[PDB]
Amino acid sequence: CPLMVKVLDAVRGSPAINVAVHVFRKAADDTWEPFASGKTSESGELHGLTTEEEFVEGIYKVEIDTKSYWKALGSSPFHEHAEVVFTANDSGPRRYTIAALLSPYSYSTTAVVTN
Amino acid sequence: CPLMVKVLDAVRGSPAINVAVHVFRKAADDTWEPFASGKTSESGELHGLTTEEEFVEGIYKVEIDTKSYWKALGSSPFHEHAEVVFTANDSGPRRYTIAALLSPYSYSTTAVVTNP
Amino acid sequence: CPLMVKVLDAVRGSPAINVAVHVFRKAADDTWEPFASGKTSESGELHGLTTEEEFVEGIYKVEIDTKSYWKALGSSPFHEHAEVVFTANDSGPRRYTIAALLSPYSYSTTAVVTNP
Amino acid sequence: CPLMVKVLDAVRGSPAINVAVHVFRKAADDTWEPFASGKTSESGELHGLTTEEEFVEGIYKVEIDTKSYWKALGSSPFHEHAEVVFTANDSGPRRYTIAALLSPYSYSTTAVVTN
Ligand SMILES: O=C(O)C1(c2ccc(-c3ccc(Cl)c(Cl)c3)c(F)c2)CC1
Ligand SMILES: O=C(O)C1(c2ccc(-c3ccc(Cl)c(Cl)c3)c(F)c2)CC1
Repeated sequence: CPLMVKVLDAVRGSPAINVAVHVFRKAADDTWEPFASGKTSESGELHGLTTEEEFVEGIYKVEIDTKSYWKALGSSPFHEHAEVVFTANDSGPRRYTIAALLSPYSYSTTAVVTN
Repeated sequence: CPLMVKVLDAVRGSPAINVAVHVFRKAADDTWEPFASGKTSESGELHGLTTEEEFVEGIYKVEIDTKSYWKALGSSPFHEHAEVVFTANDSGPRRYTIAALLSPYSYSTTAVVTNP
Repeated sequence: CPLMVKVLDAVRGSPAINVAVHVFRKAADDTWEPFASGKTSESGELHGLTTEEEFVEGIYKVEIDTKSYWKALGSSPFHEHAEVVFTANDSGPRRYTIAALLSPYSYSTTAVVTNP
Repeated sequence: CPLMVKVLDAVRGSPAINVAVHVFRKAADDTWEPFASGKTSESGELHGLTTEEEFVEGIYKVEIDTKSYWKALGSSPFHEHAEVVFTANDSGPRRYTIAALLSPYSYSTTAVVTN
């Protein structure tokens, strides 16, 4: 599993459950091409987005649908979504985790790149 | 000044100086139109992006050019940039500050919104 | 002003106002001695904690009273407080800003250090 | 496992490995009483600190030895350590994860409290 996403909620102190996540890859013409998608689990995690075969080097965008998340909780949020854009490079380690911590007016994100 | 950006550097314990910032506004046709740009000062602050008159209601994208910042420091970072996308001024004019904290493999951003 | 604190609120998208801050200094006997205290203003900023003369070399603890802040807003938070502990002025006088971002179950803090 | 700690490194984009962590419980006289300790694993995680039996309600402090961590990497850090102080309450969910993201002049921490 080369690409995982984990999302936490800083207001409730819990995983962010049932958040839609869409991943895109940058195409040669500079447009965003759909690549993978899913909803986070009870543990705030999304696995099995892709295989090693399909996950080639390039620029990827992970879009997290935070607006729908907050509204479903009755909270008015600031952002239209949260977007994480990065380069996958074969020289570095091969397993990528994109982790995000959400609040209504703020978010933080880090990368954990292993083995 | 209705739209400001302030950026700090978590590795140096200092303001993030000379960070390029580009702002876009979603157009009636649904693509990103260039709206304003600038770079942070020695205090890590960017003022004078726009005016009250020109900063009308819309969906704005503030793109903080984190990769160019780290690369100019000779460091290889993870992200291409940090984007903050939000609806602005839909309840009348407000003043917005986007505050950010940068590390090579992480960033945090928050918004400070003032005014009736 | 050689020691300042600035605090933002991630839930309201605003400065964190009326946050109590207590600073302690480790004493020759190795316990925490009270050093200074204050509360943040409407801009989320706390100035005037100490003076250049009194802010000598040592190990300082800046305790940001996050629980009292959230409880005064009628919210039940997780942490008792946020502590930032650091050696100061060991290479001569510097100016320090401790910047923090608060949510009910999370906080972030960073330091900005200026001067030769 | 009622109490877990997970530590990440924002400079390298990796787990924070082999970081000493000491947990204390507040005693009736307001002093900090040693409770549990360990070093984070290859995945930045520390498990098996305590049992449900010993983990009673009260105030706890999780001290992370970040200074030693950064110095072992050749980096001069700002903090003497990172401390996370919180109340364990039986009314809320029963599994606590304390997560921390480290940089030399900064750290962030959140709580993930589940089932
Ligand atoms: O398996 C992981 O990576 C976990 C994790 C631990 C810490 C965080 C976290 C902690 C702090 C910040 Cl600022 C950010 Cl962006 C992320 C996170 F999002 C996830 C423990 C769940
Ligand atoms: O002018 C402000 O608002 C200041 C400020 C204070 C705190 C931060 C800060 C502190 C922590 C985080 Cl996680 C974030 Cl995203 C921002 C910040 F970026 C800037 C004091 C400089």
